[PDB]
Amino acid sequence: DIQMTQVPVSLSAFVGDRVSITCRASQDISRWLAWYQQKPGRAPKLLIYAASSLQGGVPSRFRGSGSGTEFTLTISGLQPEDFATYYCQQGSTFPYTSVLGTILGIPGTVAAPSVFIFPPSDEQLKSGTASVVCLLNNFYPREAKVQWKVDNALQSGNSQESVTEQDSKDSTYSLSSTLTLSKADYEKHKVYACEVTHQGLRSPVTKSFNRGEC
Amino acid sequence: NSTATLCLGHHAVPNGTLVKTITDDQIEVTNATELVQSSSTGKICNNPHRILDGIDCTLIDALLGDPHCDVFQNETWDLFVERSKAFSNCYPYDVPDYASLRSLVAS
Amino acid sequence: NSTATLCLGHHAVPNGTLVKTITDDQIEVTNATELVQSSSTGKICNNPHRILDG
Amino acid sequence: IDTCISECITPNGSIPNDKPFQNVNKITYGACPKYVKQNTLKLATGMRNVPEK
Amino acid sequence: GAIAGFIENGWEGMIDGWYGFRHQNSEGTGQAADLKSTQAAIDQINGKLNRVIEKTNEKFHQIEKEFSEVEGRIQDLEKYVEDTKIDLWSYNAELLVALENQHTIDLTDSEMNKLFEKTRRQLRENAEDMGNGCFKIYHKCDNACIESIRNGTYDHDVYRDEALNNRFQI
Amino acid sequence: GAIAGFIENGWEGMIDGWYGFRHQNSEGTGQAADLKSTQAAIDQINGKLNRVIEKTNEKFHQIEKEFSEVEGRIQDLEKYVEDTKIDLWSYNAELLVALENQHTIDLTDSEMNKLFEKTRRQLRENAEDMGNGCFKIYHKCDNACIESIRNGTYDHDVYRDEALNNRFQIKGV
Amino acid sequence: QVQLAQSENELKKPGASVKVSCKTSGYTFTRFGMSWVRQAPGQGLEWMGWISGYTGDTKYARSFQGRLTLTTDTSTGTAYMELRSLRSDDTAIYYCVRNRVQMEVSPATQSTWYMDLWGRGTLVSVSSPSTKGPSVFPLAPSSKSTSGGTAALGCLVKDYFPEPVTVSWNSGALTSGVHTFPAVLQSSGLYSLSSVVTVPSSSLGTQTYICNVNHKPSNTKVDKKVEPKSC
Ligand SMILES: *[C@@H]1O[C@H](CO)[C@@H](O)[C@H](O)[C@H]1NC(C)=O
Ligand SMILES: *[C@@H]1O[C@H](CO)[C@@H](O)[C@H](O)[C@H]1NC(C)=O
Ligand SMILES: *[C@@H]1O[C@H](CO)[C@@H](O)[C@H](O)[C@H]1NC(C)=O
Ligand SMILES: *[C@@H]1O[C@H](CO)[C@@H](O)[C@H](O)[C@H]1NC(C)=O
Ligand SMILES: *[C@@H]1O[C@H](CO)[C@@H](O)[C@H](O)[C@H]1NC(C)=O
Ligand SMILES: *[C@@H]1O[C@H](CO)[C@@H](O)[C@H](O)[C@H]1NC(C)=O
Repeated sequence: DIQMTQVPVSLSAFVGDRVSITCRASQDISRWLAWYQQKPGRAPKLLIYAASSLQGGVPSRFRGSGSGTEFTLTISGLQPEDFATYYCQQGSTFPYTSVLGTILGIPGTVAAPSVFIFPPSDEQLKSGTASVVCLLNNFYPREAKVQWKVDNALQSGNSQESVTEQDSKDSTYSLSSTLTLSKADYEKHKVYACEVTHQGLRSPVTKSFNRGEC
Repeated sequence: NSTATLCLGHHAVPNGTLVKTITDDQIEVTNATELVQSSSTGKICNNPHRILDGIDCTLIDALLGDPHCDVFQNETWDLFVERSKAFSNCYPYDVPDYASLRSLVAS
Repeated sequence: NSTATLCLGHHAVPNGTLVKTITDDQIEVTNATELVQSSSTGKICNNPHRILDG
Repeated sequence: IDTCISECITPNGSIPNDKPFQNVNKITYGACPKYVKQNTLKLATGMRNVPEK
Repeated sequence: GAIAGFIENGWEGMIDGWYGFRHQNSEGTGQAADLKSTQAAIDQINGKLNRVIEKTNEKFHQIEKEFSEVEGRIQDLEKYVEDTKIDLWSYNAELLVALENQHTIDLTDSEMNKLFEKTRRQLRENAEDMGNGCFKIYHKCDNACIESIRNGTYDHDVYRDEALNNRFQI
Repeated sequence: GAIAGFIENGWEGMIDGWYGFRHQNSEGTGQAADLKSTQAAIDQINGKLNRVIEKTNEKFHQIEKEFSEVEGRIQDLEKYVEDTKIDLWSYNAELLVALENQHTIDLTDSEMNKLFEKTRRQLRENAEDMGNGCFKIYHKCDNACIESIRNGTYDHDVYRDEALNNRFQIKGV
Repeated sequence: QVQLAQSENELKKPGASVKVSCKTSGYTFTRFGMSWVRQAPGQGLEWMGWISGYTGDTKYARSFQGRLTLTTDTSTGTAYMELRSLRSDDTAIYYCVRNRVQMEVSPATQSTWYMDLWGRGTLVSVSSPSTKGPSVFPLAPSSKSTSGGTAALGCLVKDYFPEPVTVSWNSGALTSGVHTFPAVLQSSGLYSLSSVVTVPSSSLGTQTYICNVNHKPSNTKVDKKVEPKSC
């Protein structure tokens, strides 16, 4: 088998920049490689075939280079549609192999998250389970730390987060952390809060709520 | 009957292409492809290479700063295209080892 | 047994070398030898040629 | 000059680089086929042709 | 209206493949292509076609090859170097296609013979080589029996007694 | 546990030689290498290996190939001449190995078939080609009989009547 | 126009097997090959195998040694894949891709040599629980006029299986500021997700906001409303 190795794995470059992606082969491929583009929520699309041949309808900013075992894809003058995940593929021999791929994100200006808190409703307590959610809206960069605090009691092994893909205009992210416990467990404590830490904030901002009151 | 016939064969075409081998100048085959490009569109493709049309100016005239070649100041290229219609319109000059300078700047 | 079987065959190796031909980029073969020197000792041999260090 | 794509460029204009050789011009630029004196070289992509059916 | 094999000719009316079978039996005549032998031949041609066009010789700044004026000794050398280069590459090109073509013609002829021998091996003592690229099968071989030969599942022992009887008894 | 021949199969457990025999008879299974066919193939490979390395290109004073400074027209020519030379020799090397390898693969496959035909010639009408690179010998062939086939002294007339009876029978000969 | 129509999404249990089909259109099914590749949620592409539309010959990946089987129907021109002994890890979207040329000489300098045409994909889900509809809960705007300038409200689509669930606000009227989050897998094995939207605080009392949730597997069509709670 021929192992393919994509180097950048994750990448950030602003619009109008130039960005390079590398693919090194375990064996001699001799020109017969292909690059694919996959936008979020859609199927992969063939970008260039052979080392450098562009597919019909592909602009010209995309430039493929390489031979033998060293291959590269470079994108100049970046545009919003060019932000997607990219995969190289060897077609020299069976088994054909794709790669881990490179994710392309947009680094704009630093934006602090809007932190909001929402208590569990009265319909939810009937089921016998209650969930607390801490919402972070429109921020950059992605690495953001979220910690829950129940009457000053450490939380672990009880929460799950979810992140959106990059949206179209503000080019920022949104996150939702969700802690879930039973009615019985929910009945024990009064104060509930989520502490957020991000590069935009000088200090961790805290939105909280007390149970029994709105 | 008590027997049967089973023949083995290969396909053929009404008129095949002639090719060459080590022993033969002309052997008809079912198909062949040309390996020598002999035709051109007659035009130069502006992509993928950055093409710079000199028009009335040469690389040296542009280098020195001939009045009608002022548009080429701080200009860059992958391939500089020199036209036969090009002319000089400044002070009359000569360049000993012109070829080397032309090659040098072009590179 | 009234009959017998006689098979003819050739040897094989658990893991062979890849080589190139006019038709194939990678065909596994039982053995192969390198024809391109790509390594050096890093030193210059004083024999058989008379070498003069400047 | 025209708006289109071609790796190989010659004084006669751009040419496709699909073939390994070319007869257009010894002067070239980019990923070009090797110049040769022959105007045609046919490579067999099938078996020899025999007439009866 | 006897059928003929590959020795004297090729089969013009054949689009399903490159190599194949033609039969004449109790249920009438028929024809069929051999797909694996066909693709095998094509796979080899693809392989060499790929190798001849592997590597892209990307060259940028080079020496001048045309001269408007008479200079002298250096010009003559530049002309000689290029003229030498072109002759050598033109030789390499002429030779390459000749070697490739000869090999292509041989490997395609080889596939025909491999298919004939594969079939001969199957039939064992139940048939005889008529010499024109055909087999005289010495037993009642209906369409299903013919397909079994083509798809490689023909059991000779089933028809051996019948065939040996037809072959030697007169 | 049927035995299989060379058609689409190799024998991993084989150290005495390159080509050989494998049998199934009254005295059980066995295996043996064919030494002459093995050495014949090797002799051919030695021959071509010798030829590719038979010339020693002894070169002494040559042109300069590296330059510390930008000079001009003559430098460009020196670079071009060498770049040209290297491309032509790199082509010759690539092609040579390809042609040699194809031929080596063919002559080794050829050596196998020659051994098969040699054996087929010996057995005459006493055996049939099973099609997988094996022979069905139609008579009691003990170890000594097999050995005689391998060392090329098998007398077909000795076993002809026995074999022809076993081959061509509809019920009774 | 050339097209690759795949079969509908499937829900299966550990063990068992699946047979995904892929109908071909606009090109001769013969003279071409078909490759199958899969993508697990959040993961990269994985090549499973290839089959010739001409010879029927197959090429498989080491991972699918004897678990995958690729078959073909020349007329009608459709391709199938069969994956046996399913596991939770096998949960992924399976693509059918036109990949090689057959019955004619074609070099590797052509787009057809590579994975030229892709299908929309087919999601197959391997889990133990049965199909279940979602439970929508109201998410009201808390505190004193939220921050002050901008407000956020939403809908919590909890406990449903399998994916996907569609959600819209005011039946497509409200689009700006909307953020539907990707689903998360619970410890129970069920999916859950949230959808929120940012609006001006002044609009809370006057304007009305409705979330329209749709879940085709269970055929659950829910339309819930949220406004500030009466304390
Ligand atoms: C093509 O058919 C045969 C090929 O053997 C040739 O003799 C004939 O002259 C050719 N005819 C035309 C019209 O090219
Ligand atoms: C032999 O080589 C192949 C690749 O050439 C490799 O994948 C395989 O694991 C090797 N086998 C052994 C037994 O080392
Ligand atoms: C290319 O142009 C040259 C002049 O630069 C001319 O002599 C030659 O005939 C032309 N060849 C082709 C194929 O156009
Ligand atoms: C071969 O053809 C026969 C019918 O003549 C059929 O019964 C058998 O299953 C076929 N075998 C294969 C492998 O297709
Ligand atoms: C061949 O082998 C037989 C025993 O099977 C032996 O009698 C005979 O002498 C051998 N011949 C040679 C030339 O070794
Ligand atoms: C020759 O080959 C090309 C490329 O495979 C194919 O398009 C064409 O139909 C072939 N012609 C014949 C007569 O086989």
